[PDB]
Amino acid sequence: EYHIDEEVGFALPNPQENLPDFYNDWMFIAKHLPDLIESGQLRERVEKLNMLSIDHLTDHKSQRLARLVLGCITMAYVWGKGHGDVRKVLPRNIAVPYCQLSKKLELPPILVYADCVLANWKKKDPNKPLTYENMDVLFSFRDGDCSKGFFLVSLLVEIAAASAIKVIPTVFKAMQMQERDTLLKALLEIASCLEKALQVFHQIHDHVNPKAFFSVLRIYLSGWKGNPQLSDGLVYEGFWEDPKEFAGGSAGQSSVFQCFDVLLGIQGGHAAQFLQDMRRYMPPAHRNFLCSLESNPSVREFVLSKGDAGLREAYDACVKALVSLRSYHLQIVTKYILIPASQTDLMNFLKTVRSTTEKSLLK
Amino acid sequence: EYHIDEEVGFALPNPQENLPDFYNDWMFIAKHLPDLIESGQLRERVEKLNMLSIDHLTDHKSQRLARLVLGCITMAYVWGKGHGDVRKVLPRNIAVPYCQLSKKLELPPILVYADCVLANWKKKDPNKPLTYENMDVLFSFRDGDCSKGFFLVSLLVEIAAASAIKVIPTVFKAMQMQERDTLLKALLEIASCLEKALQVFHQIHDHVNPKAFFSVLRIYLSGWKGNPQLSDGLVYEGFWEDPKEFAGGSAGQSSVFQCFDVLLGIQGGHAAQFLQDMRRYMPPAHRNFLCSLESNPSVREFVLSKGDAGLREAYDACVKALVSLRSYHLQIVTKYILIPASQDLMNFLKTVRSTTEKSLLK
Ligand SMILES: CCCOc1c(CCC)cc(-c2ccccc2-c2nnn[nH]2)cc1NC(=O)Nc1ccc(C)cc1
Ligand SMILES: CCCOc1c(CCC)cc(-c2ccccc2-c2nnn[nH]2)cc1NC(=O)Nc1ccc(C)cc1
Repeated sequence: EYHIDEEVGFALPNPQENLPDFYNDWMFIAKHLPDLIESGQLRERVEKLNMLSIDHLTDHKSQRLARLVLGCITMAYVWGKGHGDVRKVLPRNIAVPYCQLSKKLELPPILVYADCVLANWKKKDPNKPLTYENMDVLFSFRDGDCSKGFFLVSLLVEIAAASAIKVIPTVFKAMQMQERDTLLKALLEIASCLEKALQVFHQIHDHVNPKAFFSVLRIYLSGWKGNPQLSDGLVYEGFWEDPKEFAGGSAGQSSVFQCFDVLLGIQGGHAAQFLQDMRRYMPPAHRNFLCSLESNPSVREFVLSKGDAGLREAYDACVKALVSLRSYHLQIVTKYILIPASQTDLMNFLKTVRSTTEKSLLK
Repeated sequence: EYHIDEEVGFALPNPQENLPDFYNDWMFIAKHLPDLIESGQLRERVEKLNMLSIDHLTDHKSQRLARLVLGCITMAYVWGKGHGDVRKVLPRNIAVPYCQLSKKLELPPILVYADCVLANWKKKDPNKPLTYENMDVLFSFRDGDCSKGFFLVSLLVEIAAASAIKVIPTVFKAMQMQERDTLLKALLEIASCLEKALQVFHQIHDHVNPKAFFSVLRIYLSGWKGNPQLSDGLVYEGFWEDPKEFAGGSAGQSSVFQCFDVLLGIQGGHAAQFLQDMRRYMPPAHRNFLCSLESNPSVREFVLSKGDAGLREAYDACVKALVSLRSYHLQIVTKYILIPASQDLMNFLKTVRSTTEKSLLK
C-alpha cells in the first residue's frame, strides 16, 4: 500500500528510462547536461524550449522520470558553470510544467532524493543482481562529477536497509502474540541489516572523489532556502509571482534514516523541526508510512515492560547500529565537505541527532 | 479524502440507527442496557448469545454501528453494576466478532470516542438544525447516567470546532500566494470558532450531573490499561490467549484538540507519549489527517518570518482560544471528578496547558 518494494525498498523498482516522443526536447537537454553546461549552450536551449503539457505523463513511473528530467535541468539552469553566474528566474516554458508535475506528485519543485537517487538508476544486465558493477545512473551533471558513484552508493545503502524494513510486520505480529523468541530474532535481523548497510556505505571512498564532489557535484545538489546567492528564493515564472525557497540535498530526505528512529521510539528544537520539514521532500506514500509507524504500539515501551535482558540487548543492537551509521556519516562529511572547504553548520546538526540516538540506549 | 464532513467535522455524518435482521440479538441487548444491568440479566444474555459472523456488516456506517453496539455491551459486561463484581474474560461469541470488526476498522477492541460520541447520535426532526434540543443518543448505560447530556455536549463541541477545520485549506493557500489579509482573516476565524466551541462547552452544566457522571457513567467509560481491577488486562476469549490492556475514555481521543496544536506548531515526555498513543484510538483516516498537517508548511514559522504584528496577534488569538478551552476543561474535571471523588488526570492537563501557553509569541 505505501510503495515499498520487498527487494529495492523505498527506491522506485525498475525506473522508466524513456519518456513519450512528446517530451523529446526535455529528454535531449537532460541527457546532455555535461556537454551543454561545459559549452554554455544550456540556458539558451532551456530558454528556446516550447511549453509542453504534462497530460501525456499518465503513469507514476513516467511522471517520476519527467520530474528527474526537469529537476536536473532546473539545477543546471540555476547554477550554470558554478562561478557566481546564477539565474534567479526559471523560464515559464519549464517552470509551469515542472510545478504542475510537482503538485500532481505532491513534491516540491526542486531536485530531490526521490528523483536523483531512487528513480535515477538501471541494471546493466537484468540477469545479474543489484551490485555497483551491474548498475548505472540515467542522468549526470558534469564529466567527472562522481554522480554515478554518489547516487549509486546512496541507493545501495537504501537497498541494504530495505531488508530490515520487510522485518517490521514480524516485530508487531510478535508483540501481539507475545512471541519473545520471534521478537528477539526480528530485532537482531534489523540490527544485522543496519550493520550490513554501514559496510555497503564504505564503498563511497572507492567511487567518489572529495574534490570532484565538493567543487562540482555539490553545486548542482544545492537549493535556494537560506542560500545567500538566492536570498529571497527562485521565481517559478508563470506559476508563482513571488520567489520561493526550497532546500537542497541532504541525507535527511532518505526515509530509511527516519524509519528506524520511529520504529525504536527515538524521538531537540532546531534539529527536530528540520527532520519534520525533510518529510515534505519525501514521496507522499513514504510520509504516510513513517507516520503509520508512529501510531503503532511502541517497541521501546514493550521491551522495557517485559524486563528481559535478551530483548533489551537486541534493542540496543539496533540502536548501536544507527549510532555507527551516524558516526561514519560524520566521518564522510569531514572528508567530502570539511577538508575540501578549508582549501561546518551541517556537522552540528548531525552530532545533535547522533547524541539523541546514543541517549536512547537502555544499558 | 480523510472523512471530515463540512458541517459535522470529525463526527460520523448521519450515523446508521439499525443493523440487518442478522444482528437482532446484539441490538436487543445494547438497546436494553439500563434494564439488563439493573436486573442483572445482562451477563446471562451475553453468555447465552450465539456467535454471529461480521460478514453481513458490509458498509462503513453499519460496521461503525455494530462497533458501538458491541462496545457498549462489552463495557456493561466487564463492569456490571459497578460494585467490584468485574469480569476479567469477555465470552468467545462476542469477543471474536468484536475483535474481527475492530481489526477491519483499525480500532482497538474497547469503547472509544469515535463510537460513543461521533457515531452515537441522531436528529429528532431532520428539518431542524444540530442543536441539543433537536438531538438524542442511540445508546445509554443506565437510567440517570447523563449519557445523553455527556455524549451530546461532547459532540456539539466537535461540531462547533468543525467550522475552524474547513478554513485550514484557506490558511495554506494564503501562505502560498502571500495574501496577508486573507491569512489574517483565516487565523481570526479559527480563533473565533475555537472561542465559540468554549461557549458550547458551557452547556455541560445544564445537561450533566457531577454525582451521576462520576459514580454511574464514568465506570462504563473506564478501560483496562493500568486499572488495578484488571491489572493484567481483559481476555478476549477465542481471539487472544493473553489479557490485553486498552485505555478508557478521555478528551485526548478527540482529533479536534490535536488538530489545532499541529496547525499552530504546538508540540514533554509522559504527556507527549500519551497523546501519540491516543491517536491509535482515533479512526485511521483522522490520524492520517493529523499527520498530513504535520508535513504541511509551518504556520508558526511563517508568521514569525513575516515580522507582522497583525498576523502575530491573530496567531496568539488561536493560541489563547486553546488555552481558554484547556483551562475551562481542567475546571470541569474539578467539578465532575475531583469534588465527587473526595466524598492524576489534572497533572497531565496542566502540563499540556502550560505547553500551549509557552507557544504564545507576545
Ligand atoms: C541513508 C542514505 C543517506 O544518503 C546519504 C549519505 C549516507 C549516510 C548513511 C551520505 C551523504 C553524504 C555523503 C558525502 C558528503 C555529504 C553527505 C551528506 N549527508 N547529508 N548531507 N550531506 C549523502 C546522502 N544523501 C544525499 O545527499 N541525498 C540527496 C542527494 C541529492 C539531492 C538533490 C537530495 C538528497
Ligand atoms: C471534543 C471535546 C473533548 O471532550 C471532552 C471534554 C471537553 C473538553 C474541551 C470534557 C471531558 C470531561 C468532562 C467531565 C469530566 C471529565 C472529562 C474528561 N476529560 N478527560 N477525561 N475526562 C471529556 C471529554 N471527552 C471524553 O470523555 N471522550 C471520550 C468519552 C468516552 C470514551 C469511551 C472515549 C472518549
